[PDB]
Amino acid sequence: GKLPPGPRPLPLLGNLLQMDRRGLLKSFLRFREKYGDVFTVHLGPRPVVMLCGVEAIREALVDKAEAFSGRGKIAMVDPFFRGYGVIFANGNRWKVLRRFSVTTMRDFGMGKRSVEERIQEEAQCLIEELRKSKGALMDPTFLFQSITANIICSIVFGKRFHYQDQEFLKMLNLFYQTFSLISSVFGQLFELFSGFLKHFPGAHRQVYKNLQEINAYIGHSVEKHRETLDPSAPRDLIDTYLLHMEKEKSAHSEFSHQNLNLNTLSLFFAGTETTSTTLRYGFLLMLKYPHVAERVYREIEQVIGPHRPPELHDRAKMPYTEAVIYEIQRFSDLLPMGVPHIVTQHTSFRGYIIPKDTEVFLILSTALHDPHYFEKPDAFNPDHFLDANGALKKTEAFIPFSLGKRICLGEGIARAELFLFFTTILQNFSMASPVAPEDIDLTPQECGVGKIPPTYQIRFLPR
Ligand code: HEM
Ligand SMILES: C[C@@H]1Nc2ccc(Cl)cc2[C@@](C#CC2CC2)(C(F)(F)F)O1
Ligand SMILES: OCCCCCC1CCCCC1
Repeated sequence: GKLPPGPRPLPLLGNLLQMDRRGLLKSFLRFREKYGDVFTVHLGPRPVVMLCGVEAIREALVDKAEAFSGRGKIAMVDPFFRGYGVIFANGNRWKVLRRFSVTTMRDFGMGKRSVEERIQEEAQCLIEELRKSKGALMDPTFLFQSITANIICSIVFGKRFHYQDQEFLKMLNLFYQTFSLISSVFGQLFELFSGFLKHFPGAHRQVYKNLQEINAYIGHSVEKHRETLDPSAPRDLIDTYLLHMEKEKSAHSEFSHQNLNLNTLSLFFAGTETTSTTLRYGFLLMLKYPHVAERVYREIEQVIGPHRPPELHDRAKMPYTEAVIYEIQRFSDLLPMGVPHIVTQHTSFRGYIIPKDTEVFLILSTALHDPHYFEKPDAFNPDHFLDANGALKKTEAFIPFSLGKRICLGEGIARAELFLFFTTILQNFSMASPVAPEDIDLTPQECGVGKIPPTYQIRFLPR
C-alpha cells in the first residue's frame, strides 16, 4: 500500500549505482525484468514511477485518465519553459492553451488553404529540389526538417521558407542541436542531478541559449504581426491568438505574451523535429530493405499512377504503404519514455498508492516492442501490420502518440505528412547508397528523451 517497488535507493544519489551506463531507458528495462510492469526508481532525489506494457499504460492514461493527466517536467528545458506553453502547461493554463492550439488546425481560415493542400504543395517543392540535385549524395537531414517545419510555419506565420535560405537553415540547426543535447547522455544525467549540475558548465546552458534565440525570432515576428493585424481577417495562428488577447480586461487571463511566444515555440519545435526524425529513419530503413521500397513503389504505381500527386484519399486503397509507415513509426520509437506526466491526486493503482505530484513516465516503447503483439519485435517488418491477406491490421499496442488527455495533438497532421511525403517522394524516386543493405547500421546516435537516427548519406534517382 506504499509507492510501487523497485531498487533500494541511496540518500543523495538515488538509484544511481543500479542504472545502466547505456541509458535511462536501458536502465529501466533491466528494472522491469526484476520488478514487473509497475515500479519505482529514484532519479536522484525524487521517486518516479515507471509504467510498462500496453495494459498498464492504458489503465493509467485511459481508465484513470483524470488522475494521470498532469504534465511533469524535463530538467534540461524547464528553466526555459517553467510551466508555460501547451506542452508543459498544467491545470487551467493547459485546458485553455490546448483547446486553442487544437481548434487552430481543426479550424482553418475561411479563404486560406487546406492542411492536405499545404502538404501537397510542400511535397512538390521538395521533389522539384531533389531533381535539382541531379542524383548527388546528400544528407537528407536539412530537407526532412525543412519540409515538416514549413507545414507549421504555414499554419503559424502563414507562409514558408526556401530550402536555400540562410536564417532558416540556422534556425533548423538550433532545433536539431537542441533536441540532440536533450537526448544526450548529459541530458539524461541532468534529469537525475539537475539541482547540482545547474551550477556548472554543460549542455543545459546551450539548450537554454538556443531556446532563447528561437524565442527571440518568434517574438519579433509576433511584433510584426501585431502591426499589420486585421481584426476581421486573421492570417494565421498568431493573428487568432492576438485577437483572444482581446481579453485584456477578463481580469486574470491565460493569454499572456509569455504564453504566445512559448506556445508557438512549443509547436514549431514539436511539429518540426519529430516528423522529420521519423521520415529520416523511414528512408534509412528503405535503404536497408529495398524489397520493401520496391513493393511500396509498386502499390503507388498500381493505385495512384506515375503522374497525379498522391492525396489522403488514396490511403484507404493502399494498405501495404500504410503498414510500412506504421512499422516505421513503431520501429523508429521516437519518444521511448513518452514525456513525463504527474498524478493530479493521491492515486490508487494496482494496489499501490502514488501521491499527488509524483512524476510518472509512460515507457511507451515497451508497448511498441511488446512481443505478445509483434513476433520478433526487435526487427523491422511491415508484416506486423498486415493480416494473412495483406489487409491493414491495426493494433491497440500501436501507441507512438501516447493516449488519453495529453495525447499528441499533431497526430492528424503527422500521419498526413508521413503518408503524403513518403509516397510522393517514392512516386518520383528510388533510393541508393554507397553502403550495402547488409551493412547498414540502424543503431541510433543519441537515445534519451528522443531516439535519434544515425547520420547517413543518400541519393535520389528519378524514375
Ligand atoms: C510521428 C510524429 C509524432 C510523434 C511520434 C509524436 C508523439 C508525441 C508524444 C509521445 C507526445 C506526449 C504524449 C503524452 O503526453 O504522454 C506528444 C505530444 C505533443 N505533440 Fe506530438 N508527436 C508527433 C508529431 C507531432 C506534430 C506533427 C505536432 C504538431 C504541432 C506535435 C505536437 C505535439 C504537442 C504540442 C504535444 C503536447 C500535447 C500536450 O501536452 O497536450 N507532435 N506527441
Ligand atoms: C512531444 C514533445 N514535444 C516537445 C515540444 C517542445 C519541446 Cl521543448 C520538447 C518536446 C518534447 C520533444 C521532442 C522530440 C525532439 C522532437 C520533449 F523533448 F520536451 F519531450 O516532446
Ligand atoms: O543534490 C545532489 C548532490 C550530489 C550530486 C553529485 C553527482 C552529480 C552527477 C554526477 C555524479 C555526482
